[PDB]
Amino acid sequence: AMGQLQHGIDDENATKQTQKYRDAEQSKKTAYDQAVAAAKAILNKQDKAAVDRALQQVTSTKDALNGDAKLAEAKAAARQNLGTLNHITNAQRTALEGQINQATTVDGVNTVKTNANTLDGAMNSLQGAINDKDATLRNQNYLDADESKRNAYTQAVTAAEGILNKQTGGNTSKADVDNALNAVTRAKAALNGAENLRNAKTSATNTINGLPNLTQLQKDNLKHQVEQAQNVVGVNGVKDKGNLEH
Amino acid sequence: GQLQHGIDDENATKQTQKYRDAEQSKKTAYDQAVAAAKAILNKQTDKAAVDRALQQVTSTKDALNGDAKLAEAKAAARQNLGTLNHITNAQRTALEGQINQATTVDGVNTVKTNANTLDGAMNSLQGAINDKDATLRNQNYLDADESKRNAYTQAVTAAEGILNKQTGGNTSKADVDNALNAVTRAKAALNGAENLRNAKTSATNTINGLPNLTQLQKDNLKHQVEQAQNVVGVNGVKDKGN
Repeated sequence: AMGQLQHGIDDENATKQTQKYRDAEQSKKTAYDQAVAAAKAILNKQDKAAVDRALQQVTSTKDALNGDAKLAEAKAAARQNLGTLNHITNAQRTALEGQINQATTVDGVNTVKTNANTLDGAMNSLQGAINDKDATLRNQNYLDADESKRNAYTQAVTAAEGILNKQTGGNTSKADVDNALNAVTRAKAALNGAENLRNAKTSATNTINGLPNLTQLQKDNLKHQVEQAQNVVGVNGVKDKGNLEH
Repeated sequence: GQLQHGIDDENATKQTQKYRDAEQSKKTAYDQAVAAAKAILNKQTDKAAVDRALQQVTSTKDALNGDAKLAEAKAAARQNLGTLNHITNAQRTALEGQINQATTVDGVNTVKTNANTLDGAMNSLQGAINDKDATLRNQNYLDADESKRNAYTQAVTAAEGILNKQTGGNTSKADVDNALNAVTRAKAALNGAENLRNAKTSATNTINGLPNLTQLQKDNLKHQVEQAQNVVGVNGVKDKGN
């Protein structure tokens, strides 16, 4: 079998380039490597039985390489983990599931498992950023916010909801999810209804105080009405009432 | 003013390990707190909202737990290190030092990975000399060239010195492998078997030609030659030629 042994030696580099070897357990990779080295030495010496024992060991350690078995295990682990991500959309899930099935190395799988958790984490964040959507919309801070600001917020959440919908949401990327998240955060933190009301009450109060058609107590009444107003239009309604008073 | 400080201090915060190794949620919570802070600042012409925003940048920042993550990785690494049984006390001590010096979570995990692969190489090296006694008392070794026997004995002894948990030094993974390759190559190099066959053939030829015996008195000495079990044996029958 002299030739078979030479074959085992020739196939070393090739075998070492394979995933079966690459991801095999260290000890198995080493045993194979040591068998090849042993074979070379034995082949050099030329106890024909020595050549066969050498061949047997190269063939045995090689078959023992279990990188492929380790790949199946890794993929199994990834699929198990993927199913625990409650925030990614179906489209995102199938893409990940696909990348898991398409992965050729243990490192690739884990990398896919890593991106899946990151993406889910981001989706979770985007979901949290808009969990107070309805409440924010009914609040005076949103309602009396500059129209451009109110529109920016409604838009942000709209986009967010589209990305979030598990049934129709596409395979949005991590970068876009983050872009969507920032959109909601900054748009919401921009709502200035609270500030518009404070300024509204100030200008309305100062304007009333300076009106020529009002007695002082009439100004007090109106000023108090401004004080109790809960929103901008409420304030301006009082101011107008003051301008028509005679 | 206090809020802009917390904002202009975001990057000097993202460089730190406490941020980089913090949980994803903790990191984003911080980034978004800053994003909001800027916007909340832009809507000013509600100073409380400026405090609330301040409180959030500070709260989220202090929440960053990259430092705890590191301490966790270290504990894990040390725990795993204590489960290895083949690295030498010297290597173990060196590994512990590496765990202490590490400054990032990935740095710690790399030490754990190296520790395990080292322990593996060590175990493989041990397995390489398990058949030492058997080899030493075998004809393939005994009749092997002087230089080849030395190579195997040098490689084995060197390996045993590397393997002793109590006396072995802090041998690197690569050096463990070289030592391993030396034993394997040296043992496979033993040519006592070849020397014997070379001697039988050499003796047989000498036989076939020595002028003072008989096709009949030495067709059988050749037989004795072929039946010898070692080099001295072949040599033993040979002088039965002069």
